Amino acid sequence: QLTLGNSTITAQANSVVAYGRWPEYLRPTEPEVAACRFYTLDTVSWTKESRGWWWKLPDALRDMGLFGQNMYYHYLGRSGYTVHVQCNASKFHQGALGVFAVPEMCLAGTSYQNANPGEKGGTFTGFCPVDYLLGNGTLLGNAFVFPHQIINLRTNNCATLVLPYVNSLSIDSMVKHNNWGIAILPLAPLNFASESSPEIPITLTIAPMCCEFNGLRNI
Amino acid sequence: HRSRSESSIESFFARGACVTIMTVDNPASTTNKDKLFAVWKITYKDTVQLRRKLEFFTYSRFDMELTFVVTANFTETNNGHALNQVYQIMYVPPGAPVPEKWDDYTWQTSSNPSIFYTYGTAPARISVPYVGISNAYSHFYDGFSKSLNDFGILAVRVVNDPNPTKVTSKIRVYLKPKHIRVWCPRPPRAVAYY
Amino acid sequence: HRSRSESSIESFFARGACVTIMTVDNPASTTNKDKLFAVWKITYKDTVQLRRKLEFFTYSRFDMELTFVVTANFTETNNGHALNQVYQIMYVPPGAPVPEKWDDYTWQTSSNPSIFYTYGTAPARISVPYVGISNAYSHFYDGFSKSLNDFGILAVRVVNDPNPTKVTSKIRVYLKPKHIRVWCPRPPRAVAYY
Amino acid sequence: HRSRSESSIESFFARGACVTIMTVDNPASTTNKDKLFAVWKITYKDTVQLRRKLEFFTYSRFDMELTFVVTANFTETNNGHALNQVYQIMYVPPGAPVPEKWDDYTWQTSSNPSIFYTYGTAPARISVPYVGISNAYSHFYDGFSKSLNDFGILAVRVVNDPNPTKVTSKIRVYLKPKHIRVWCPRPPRAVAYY
Amino acid sequence: GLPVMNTPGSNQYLTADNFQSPCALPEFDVTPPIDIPGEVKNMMELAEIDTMIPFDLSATKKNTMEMYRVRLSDKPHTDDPILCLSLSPASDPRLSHTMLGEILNYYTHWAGSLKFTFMFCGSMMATGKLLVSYAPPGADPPKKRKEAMLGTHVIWDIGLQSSCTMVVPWISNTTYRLTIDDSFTEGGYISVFYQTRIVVPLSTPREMDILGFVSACNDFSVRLLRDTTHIE
Amino acid sequence: GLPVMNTPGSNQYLTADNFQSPCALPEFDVTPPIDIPGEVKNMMELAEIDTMIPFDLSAT
Amino acid sequence: GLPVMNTPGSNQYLTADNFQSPCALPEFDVTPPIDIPGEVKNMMELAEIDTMIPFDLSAT
Repeated sequence: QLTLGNSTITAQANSVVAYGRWPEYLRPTEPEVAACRFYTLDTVSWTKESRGWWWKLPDALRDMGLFGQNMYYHYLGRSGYTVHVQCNASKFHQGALGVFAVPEMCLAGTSYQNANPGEKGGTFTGFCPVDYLLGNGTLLGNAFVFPHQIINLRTNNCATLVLPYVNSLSIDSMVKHNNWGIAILPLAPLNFASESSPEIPITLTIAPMCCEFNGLRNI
Repeated sequence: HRSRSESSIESFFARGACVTIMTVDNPASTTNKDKLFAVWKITYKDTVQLRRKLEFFTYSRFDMELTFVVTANFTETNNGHALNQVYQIMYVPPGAPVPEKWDDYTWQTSSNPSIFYTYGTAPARISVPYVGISNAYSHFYDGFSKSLNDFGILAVRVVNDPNPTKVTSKIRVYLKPKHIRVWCPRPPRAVAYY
Repeated sequence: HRSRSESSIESFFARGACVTIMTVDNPASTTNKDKLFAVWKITYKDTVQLRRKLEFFTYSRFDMELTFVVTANFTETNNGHALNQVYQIMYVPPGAPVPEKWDDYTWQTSSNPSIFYTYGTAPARISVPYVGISNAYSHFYDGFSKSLNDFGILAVRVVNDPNPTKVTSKIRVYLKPKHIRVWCPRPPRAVAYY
Repeated sequence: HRSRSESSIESFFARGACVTIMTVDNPASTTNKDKLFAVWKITYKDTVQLRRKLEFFTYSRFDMELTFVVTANFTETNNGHALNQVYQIMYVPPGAPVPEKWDDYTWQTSSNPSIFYTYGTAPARISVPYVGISNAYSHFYDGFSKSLNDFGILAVRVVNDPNPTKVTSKIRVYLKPKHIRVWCPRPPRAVAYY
Repeated sequence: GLPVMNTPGSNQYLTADNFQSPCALPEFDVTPPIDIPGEVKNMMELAEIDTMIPFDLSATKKNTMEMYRVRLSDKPHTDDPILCLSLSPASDPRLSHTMLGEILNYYTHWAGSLKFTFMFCGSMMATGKLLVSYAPPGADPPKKRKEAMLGTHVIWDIGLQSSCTMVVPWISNTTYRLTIDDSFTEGGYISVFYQTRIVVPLSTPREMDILGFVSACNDFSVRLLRDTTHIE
Repeated sequence: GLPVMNTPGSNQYLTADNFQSPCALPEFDVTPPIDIPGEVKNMMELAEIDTMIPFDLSAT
Repeated sequence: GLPVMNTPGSNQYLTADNFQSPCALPEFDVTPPIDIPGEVKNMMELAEIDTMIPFDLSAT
């Protein structure tokens, strides 16, 4: 049970701090608990046919209350994250997910309505980015260079990524530039014993860390 | 005992390689066509080797070391004995006006640095420092307006006056990125994508 | 952390820019017209950029760093193979006699410094020190006789003897004011006034 | 009192001697035949003197000091006044692709070092370090697959564009092995065996 | 005064020198670096990252996500390797795309120890054993379980372990072995054998998957850049 | 002796260098400065002066 | 500045000089020597070895 403000998720596969750098305050504001909640996005049902799901940050949290109303009513904004994927599955389900935190994730198969979906996330394909190349024109095998983790449904079912603020500028407008990108890809397709539940849910849980906004826009 | 100091960023990247072949020519005294001043916007996205080597990473900070190899040839059997051509090689920094004529003020403007090269001597050479607004170049941009980092432009012409020889010339530009740092490794793009 | 050491007087002003294009020519052996020695009185009031940058201030003390880029061309199809021209570039200090012939004594006089330039080598170069009667140049003078500061003159000719080629030449002069100080800022003149 | 420091390995071996004469030519504007880029695999087994001096020993570690003497001549009575040729002299290290065309990428590739030489200046010069997989060259190998040490290749061409002159050229290559060590002396081969 | 004599090798452009060049903008305050996370010092730091091996390059499975995983069925088990993999990176088609074939395709000489991690993407209930065998260079690819067991092997009990790691040691006469030489085809093999058929309870699916990851070890190294990336 | 090898980028005129140049009048006693009031060191010292804004640019 | 006057015997290739030359591969880790037995320092060390004399050079 976590302690971040109003929201608490029951979490029992250890944290994978991307690039070995913890998100730290710029050396602004200090939202404290204003936005540092655990915004549990909607769950996506992993099935035997699904090919992938791609979210983008902070675009995913563009409607999440205080964070959404702080990144949109400011001008400069920086914040790390603590993306946390959980795939609730029983002992009779087999599979493996790869969670990749793709900085500057340019899924060039690009209108702003196609590359910034938001809470819905997206879906790769075999807008239809190619899963085989991760949507980046590059073989999926190399994708493991990106700070990632593997959720194998016989050793663990949760994966935590601590994403720091990675951007060419020390602080950038959160409404235009998507620093990171979370791509979940089935490495080994789901399979299960007969009559078991045929679609296991996956829940992301983003917790903005060390968020700082500068500027303001009235209203 | 091995070293490992040959897979360093500077060792991997600090290799000169031709990035363009700018064609100019000294107009004939008949003035059939005016000077063909050659203008080329500095961009690494035309050489497969350098681009591919730079797409292993997201952000980079590399200082350029341009160098120019000048060659020329008469287009007619008659020699004409044109006295050694003098080439003006102007580096138009990022944002400055782009020359549009062989007699535009931009050639004479004070801001744009220029090199004067007499055909025959050792190759010209400059070193454009890290010229960028942000704190690191970006080869992949996930944002939208409201990548394509501007390094500047190179405009080359022949200062000499018209002579009835039609002396064509081709300046080869070699770019050696030095003092290069790179962050955020990425998967390498296939060689067919360029 | 920013610098502010790019808006300094020397950084703002110490930029070379062509101030004139002096035309000379080697007379043909037919002696149709004698040598066209080119004489130009050093003045910044012909370049818009330098003049405008200097009119932000009332008084200035700037040392000049003249440099000469020499180019030439045959005017006839026949080569004639004129051996490399030798140019005499004489700096007539302020007040000295102004040459009026291509064979006047002023070329041979001891006082006037001169440079001898073989067409092809690195550009000539001198550095006229702060040469003025007063203690600072004046771009705006409120007095009357009983501005127009005299920096000197530059006279260039071809030492070589007549040859039947009509080798025309155009010396471009680049002036880079160095060690420049400026006092008494003034409103900047519009760009249409020059 | 005598010295004996003239029969040292370096004194005995460190003598420059022509190892090849690579023939190239600037194609005529008629394009009768394309550029004759000259490619030569660095090997000492074509000079009797150096080979014989090296066969006194089994294993050797010698650094090369290649040097290039460039000469050219017009093949036709008409001068054509071709502007001074520019030669690209590329050292293709051991294992890299061997150029097969005068416009192949290998000329523009980043890995292969290259020298640009304007006909007339001081001779080009490089120094290929001890480039070998093993810890010493081997002139006699007693094993079998499943000698012929690879030192690299030298490929030379004329960067200049076609000109109707047919300017033939012959680059003489001089190799001076420096920092040379030798082990395991052997009987000297007769001078008829080569 | 101070006379100077120019030497051979002057007025030339050797594209390997570091002679100082004149700054084009000597009065420019460059934007300082801001210490972005994730800096790479040596390209070897990219090799060490465990990328994925495309085991199955079949005409149909290729170009998709089906290439990277090998199916461990529960039917024939004809005492032949599940997968045999050559230990010559940058030359093996199925091992020359894993960020070791992408860094060793820019160099000519390599000398280090690799590291293969096999992960088993099956159910917790599935139990059995596998046999990971390493035939050193100069040997032949073992083609039966007994011969592989007689060599240098590790028994991988998938029931109680999910990933098996094997560090191929660096054994070679020279200090650096050429990357792409077609003469040397005995660089050693790593093979996987069915020690015991898989046992699963109830209706648990028979078909399962195994993934491979190939990474460099901390003592890897390369030499003599090549850069053969042409386009035409 | 003391051999010297010229490098690429020689015999050129880069209009940004500060290589020393030979004085044309090396025997001249330049008039000394007399410390006139109102010296400007950086052009920013001209920006800081509060100038006036032309709010109404109407045609008349 | 620092003017330099070139001397006679410049721009020449005397095949006996040791003027430094630019390395073609300045980023190469050469394979170190491994101390093989049987190194020769001076060619005289080959003369001192007692070879054999062909006393009878008869045609047969």
